[PDB]
Amino acid sequence: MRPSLSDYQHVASGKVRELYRVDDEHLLFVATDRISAFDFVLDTPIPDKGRILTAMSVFFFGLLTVPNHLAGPPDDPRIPEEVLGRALLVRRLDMLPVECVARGYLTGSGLLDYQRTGAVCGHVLPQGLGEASRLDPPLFTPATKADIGEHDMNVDFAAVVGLVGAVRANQLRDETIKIYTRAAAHALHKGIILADTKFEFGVDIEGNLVLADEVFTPDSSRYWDAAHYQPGVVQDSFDKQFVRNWLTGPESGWDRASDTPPPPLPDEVAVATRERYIEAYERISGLSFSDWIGP
Ligand SMILES: N#Cc1cncnc1N
Repeated sequence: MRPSLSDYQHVASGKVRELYRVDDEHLLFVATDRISAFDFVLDTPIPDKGRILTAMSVFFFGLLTVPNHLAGPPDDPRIPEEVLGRALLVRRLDMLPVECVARGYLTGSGLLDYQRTGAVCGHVLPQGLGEASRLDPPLFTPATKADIGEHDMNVDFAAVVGLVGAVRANQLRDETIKIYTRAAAHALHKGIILADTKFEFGVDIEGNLVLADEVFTPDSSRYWDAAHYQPGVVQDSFDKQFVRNWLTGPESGWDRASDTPPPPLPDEVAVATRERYIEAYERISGLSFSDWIGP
């Protein structure tokens, strides 16, 4: 008999994810079906999104050889029925206060920082780069969380050293680039570019660096279709482009500039978006989402 979610203490709420205490050394990591676009959590959930992204994360944890926070199988009896397939039993870690970002391509705040200064997070780059330019080698572009409604703040390596220690900063940098490089090559082989990604790490009782959070999901990473990769223009979001096009199109009645909360999505846009998530998962994992556990 699976426990009720109400049996666990709620310890943290993020935009799309929830964290619960299971016991002194374990947490329940829960992905929801909520989707964010243009820095708004939208009214309309994407069916099965939490399950698909959990399946994705589990695949990539298994692909990477590095220590990670998983503490049980996806059907672990400590997982409540209501979140089965979109929740994981994980080891509680002392989390390091660094958003560990790898960028293989130049976009978003990385591109903006470069266009303003010629550098990103302390990396002085060649002249002549632009939107969706390939970055080789990939860059470690760490960030720190800001206030509730604010974007993360890009910082340089010295800032990371001041947060976690010199040797630990080195370790974060090296592991971030190593696992990004592996996952990105794997995805591209299957026709998907992982343009960038954001990791969080924690430390266990033995002082070991442990990969936590979710890894290489379309929420933590920019997914692009490789078949349409065209440097110099903004790449479509593999998963979210239908959502973005509808919100900013003539049928939504919404003005992006207004900063007013956007309206709910058409059901058919939500279902199409679910299909994109499944396609990305199945292409990258080589597995069938129909085999992934659920309620
Ligand atoms: N993910 C995650 C996490 C957060 N806080 C503490 N431990 C963890 N494994």
